[PDB]
Amino acid sequence: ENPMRELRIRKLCLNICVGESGDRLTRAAKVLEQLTGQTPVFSKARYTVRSFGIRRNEKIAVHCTVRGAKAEEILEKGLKVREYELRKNNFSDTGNFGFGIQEHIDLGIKYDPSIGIYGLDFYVVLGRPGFSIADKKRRTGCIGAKHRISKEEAMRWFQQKYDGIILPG
Amino acid sequence: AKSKNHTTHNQSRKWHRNGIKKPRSQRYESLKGVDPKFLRNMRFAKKHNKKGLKKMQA
Amino acid sequence: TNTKGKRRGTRYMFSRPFRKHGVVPLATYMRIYKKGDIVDIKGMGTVQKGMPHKCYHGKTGRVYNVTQHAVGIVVNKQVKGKILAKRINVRIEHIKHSKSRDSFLKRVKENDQKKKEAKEKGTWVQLKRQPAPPREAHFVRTNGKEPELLEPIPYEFMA
Amino acid sequence: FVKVVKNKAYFKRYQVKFRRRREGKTDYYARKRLVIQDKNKYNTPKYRMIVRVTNRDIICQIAYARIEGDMIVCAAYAHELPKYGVKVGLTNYAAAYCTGLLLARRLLNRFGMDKIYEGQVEVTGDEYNVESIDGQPGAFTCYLDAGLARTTTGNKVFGALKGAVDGGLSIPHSTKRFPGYDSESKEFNAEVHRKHIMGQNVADYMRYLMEEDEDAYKKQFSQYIKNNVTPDMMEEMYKKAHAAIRENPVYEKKPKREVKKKRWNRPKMSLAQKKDRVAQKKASFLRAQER
Amino acid sequence: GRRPARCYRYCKNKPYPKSRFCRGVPDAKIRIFDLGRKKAKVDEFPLCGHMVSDEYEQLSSEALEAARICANKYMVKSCGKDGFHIRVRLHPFHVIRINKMLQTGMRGAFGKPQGTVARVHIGQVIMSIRTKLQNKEHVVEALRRAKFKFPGRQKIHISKKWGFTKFNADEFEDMVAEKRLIPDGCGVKYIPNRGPLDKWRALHS
RNA sequence: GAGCAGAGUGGCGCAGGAGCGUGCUGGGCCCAUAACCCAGAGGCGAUGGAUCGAAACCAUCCUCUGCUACCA
RNA sequence: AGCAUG
RNA sequence: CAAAGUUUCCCUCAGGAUAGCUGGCGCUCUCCGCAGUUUUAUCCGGUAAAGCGAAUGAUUAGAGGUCUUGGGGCCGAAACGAUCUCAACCUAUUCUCAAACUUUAAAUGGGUAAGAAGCCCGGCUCGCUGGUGUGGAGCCGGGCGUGGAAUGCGAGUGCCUAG
RNA sequence: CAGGGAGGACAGAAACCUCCCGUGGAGCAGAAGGGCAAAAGCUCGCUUGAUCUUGAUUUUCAGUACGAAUACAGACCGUGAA
RNA sequence: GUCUACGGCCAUACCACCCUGAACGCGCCCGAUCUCGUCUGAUCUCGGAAGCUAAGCAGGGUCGGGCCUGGUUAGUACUUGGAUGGGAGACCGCCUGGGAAUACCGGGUGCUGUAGGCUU
Ligand SMILES: [Mg+2]
Ligand SMILES: [Mg+2]
Ligand SMILES: [Mg+2]
Ligand SMILES: [Mg+2]
Ligand SMILES: [Mg+2]
Ligand SMILES: [Mg+2]
Ligand SMILES: [Mg+2]
Ligand SMILES: [Mg+2]
Ligand SMILES: [Mg+2]
Ligand SMILES: [Mg+2]
Ligand SMILES: [Mg+2]
Ligand SMILES: [Mg+2]
Ligand SMILES: [Mg+2]
Ligand SMILES: [Mg+2]
Repeated sequence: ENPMRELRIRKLCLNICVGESGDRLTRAAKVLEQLTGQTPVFSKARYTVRSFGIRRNEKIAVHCTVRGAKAEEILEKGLKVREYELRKNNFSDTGNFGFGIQEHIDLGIKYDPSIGIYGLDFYVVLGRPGFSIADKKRRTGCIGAKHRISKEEAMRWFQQKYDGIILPG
Repeated sequence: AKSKNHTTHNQSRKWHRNGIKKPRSQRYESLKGVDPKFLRNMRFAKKHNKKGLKKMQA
Repeated sequence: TNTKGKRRGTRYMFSRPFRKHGVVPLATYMRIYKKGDIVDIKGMGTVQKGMPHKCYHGKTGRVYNVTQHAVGIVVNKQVKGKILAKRINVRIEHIKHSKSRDSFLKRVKENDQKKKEAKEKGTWVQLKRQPAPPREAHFVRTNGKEPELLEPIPYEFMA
Repeated sequence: FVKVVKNKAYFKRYQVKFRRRREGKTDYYARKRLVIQDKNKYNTPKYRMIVRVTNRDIICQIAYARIEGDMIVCAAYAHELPKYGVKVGLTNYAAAYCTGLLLARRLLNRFGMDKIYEGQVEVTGDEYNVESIDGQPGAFTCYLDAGLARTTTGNKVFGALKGAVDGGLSIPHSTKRFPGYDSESKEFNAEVHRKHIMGQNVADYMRYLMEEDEDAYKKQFSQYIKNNVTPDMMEEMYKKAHAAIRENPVYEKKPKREVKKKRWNRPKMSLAQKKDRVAQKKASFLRAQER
Repeated sequence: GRRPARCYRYCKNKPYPKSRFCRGVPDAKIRIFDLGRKKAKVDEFPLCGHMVSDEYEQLSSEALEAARICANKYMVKSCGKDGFHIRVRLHPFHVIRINKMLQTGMRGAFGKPQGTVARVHIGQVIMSIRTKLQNKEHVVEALRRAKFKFPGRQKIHISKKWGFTKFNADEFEDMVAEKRLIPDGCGVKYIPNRGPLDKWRALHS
């Protein structure tokens, strides 16, 4: 088997959408900063929804992306929290999957009352060597048709690497 | 008291009664409207042309 | 009364041909234009600078002044009962060379060549162009098979 | 379902970019702004210094644009530096400087202005620009073609530019993107540029890495160890390379070789061939259907 | 209370459709163009009959609806309730304008939309009937009765094609047997020899 | 026909970041009803568009109300 | 100071 | 000899100025040049026509699909488990259109050229441009007449000027 | 870019995150038309060529003027490695 | 035969899927000390050479979609000039010249300039 077809985690994307701006949003940013080990960035609201209580250009969410050994260890913590239990539909047809967590203390981080309780949103994107030509500058190209990752391949990789279980539905 | 507004009825005959004459042409044309820098150099060249006369004649 | 706008009625005149929008090819900029050349005017909508007036579009002029990005060209314009030869400034994009003069240049070069030839030899050579001469007498061979008979078909209403 | 976007109408109204843009090779905005000669210059050539950094070498060319295609008057590659002594490191700042200098000297030797306009024999790192001397033929002038590369501070295209400037071409530039310009303070020191030209940053890396961990040192430098070049030899060997390039800048072509004319690809199939292929497929399918 | 059709029976003005410039147009009187048994396969209605126009003029939606009603009534009476098929092949898109008086005169005399008419050319089909081969005289008589509701001259002509298709009746069975034609309801689909042969083998298996 | 004004809680009305007096419902005082007192519920004529956001802005319509349609 | 009715 | 009710401006529309159409007086040449014409080359265009199995905007009709949603339901607590379905949706087709739509695209037509003011050599000037008496332009000297499509015809130019 | 598809705790028809398709189906102050995709759009950094001056030309046209525009030339500047 | 650097004409070069790639090369690929830039060395910049044709890329293929060029549609539609032609008209025919476009049916699927390589 060719070595350059091995699946790998390009990056793990974490975000918390608190839905408003100010001290709670800063607290959530501190949550995921202490979780990962890098300063996050704030996302703004693009429209204005009176029922949701968000206005245009209002900072309502915070997100970060982790790559490498830190990504794999944080994903391991998240899947340990979710006891390696994913549905069949949790996997995107393009080769990715993700899940959420309703309480972030379960990850194994100390609670400090000046921060509180927040829920996370995990989303990993699987890779394959040579994917960087799609986003490189000088001679950009596609990534081929055989070289692409499918839902079945992502599921099989998950269940053989994290020796997990996939429940239908 | 309305009257006619616009017309070009008899105009072609009025024009070809004396004929449609093409613009008059001459061998040499005026040097107006051309680049001032290029004119300045041309004038300098004409002014100093005199000093190669002996070599030209020889 | 219509308006006196500078681009009135140019909707299709200054529009790009089908599947030919976008970046301008570089050979047009890379052409060189001496003074006295004959030039065909054609406006191109991609570039809005140095655009000729719509009355000169489709006309042919003569270069008299070459500049950084444009050329001064003398064109003939007919107004009422007189023709004025007036000077305009047109950018290089709206300009192409004319092959009408190139044909005559090739012919004159060949004419001088054919004059210097067949002159030491003493023979006479035609140089002028004569109009399409009437067909000379010729035979038509019906070798075997005979011309088939053609008669009009009966009418019927196809549709 | 979902409405298909790429259908017959889409394909028959599609309009493709230029071939070079499709392959990603060129940037036509800068191309037009950089290669076009002014009209009253009347086909006077306008020159470019192309600097392209590849994964394994550096390409430097001097060219001017013509309608039939770009005409290249001189070319100097980094892979011919082993002739002059540089064995390894053919894609660093020092190699970029050396190949630029080689291109400049080769062009000067071609044009016969190589004795005049010696440039910087002893590199000092700071700004220099050749000044055309009166009486003698004027200095050669060209411009930098950076391509699609990000022209940020400390770039090998600017290293090649400095090499060519020391060689003796009059390329307009500023000492703001040379490695050594400190943005937060807005001055430029030349000794750091000299270190980058001579490979002292690479040498310091080797010292540091072999001091910390020999496994990582060997992994990061294996052909270096093979060509037994140490951190204490790089300044001397790069100076020798500069001197050799300034000595013998001419290029001698590799001799042409006989060909046995062996095709490695597949020729295009013919009309009757594919028609009878379709006929065979139909016959076989009908035979199986009957069977 | 509309003007006699002789006021609007000639193709005098440029084609003038209901668009974002012409608004406020009342809807046409004819809203159904296909009727009879239109769920019938192409196999069972071979005979076709047309009402070919003989003048370049305009036909009103009211006239089109009246002729449609007359033809349907006679066909129902004669060929049974669902033994035929009628297709009106004219759609009124040209809208006519009326300058309503009562005293401004001809000052600002541009009319408002009144109704819609259809511009027709020489040899352009107005109506078509698709039915059994035995009902030829019934079709001819139905078209003859529908003729009187239209101004100008028209003529009844029996088409050489098969049903409401563009393929000749004599060769229709040959071609459908030889598998160039795939029936697809009212009409038929012509199968060329230029696609991928996967479709060819799918048809042949 | 042209100009013009006006459509909003059951009825009459106010009005760029849905309400009034009256009506209605529940409970109080009274032998009981109204009056009086305490609470509550109830909805921008239609369409499209400018706008971060409109019942309010801009056009077209569905009604209704008023003013002119003179001179011989 | 307001206080109608059966 | 011989017209005009046309262009632009004016508190102008029953009037003026202005250009156009006209006449008169001449003068510079003649006894190459010009043309309400064609031919040969070369460009220009978006009308007629045509098209909607191509974009935009209208538009009739049946077909094949699917779970993508909603419903009539029924079997079932139920269940994307399932039945007919009506539907929208997707896919090939089909009928009819567009002064303010278009991939196409005429006929008639609008510029330019058909040489002596043209070519081919030699040299000088330049403060412009310049890797390079490089590029371009201007100047002096010389050499080549089969006046390089058809047809027709004497041309040019200046004042004054009425209606 | 408009939009569409498949996923992710609250989160939903609509909040934010990720991948894929996406010839412009978006946007470029305003009416319409034309033009535009490593841009003419979106986001950043620096700035004031929206500055001083003589001529030539185009548009309406009488080949008058205003307005608007084009190609230069001479200063002094901005920006970019150029 | 074939590639790389810069290009010209900008689909005969595009798009979808499949097969093959000797050597060079182009690549993917290994790390952040230095220059440089990010929430993230993923992009960009930099220092390399353990591995690989899996991907880009090149050549070929599909009774492929598209594109290009032909035939048919068709001397049909339309149209210059003409008649004391027809017809109540709407319109039509003839004379004199020019002359298209879908559906349908074939064929083809990048040429090429400058400089530098590989094919001992
Ligand atoms: Mg008048
Ligand atoms: Mg750039
Ligand atoms: Mg009319
Ligand atoms: Mg006044
Ligand atoms: Mg009078
Ligand atoms: Mg038009
Ligand atoms: Mg038409
Ligand atoms: Mg840009
Ligand atoms: Mg990396
Ligand atoms: Mg590969
Ligand atoms: Mg492969
Ligand atoms: Mg094909
Ligand atoms: Mg080549
Ligand atoms: Mg061998």
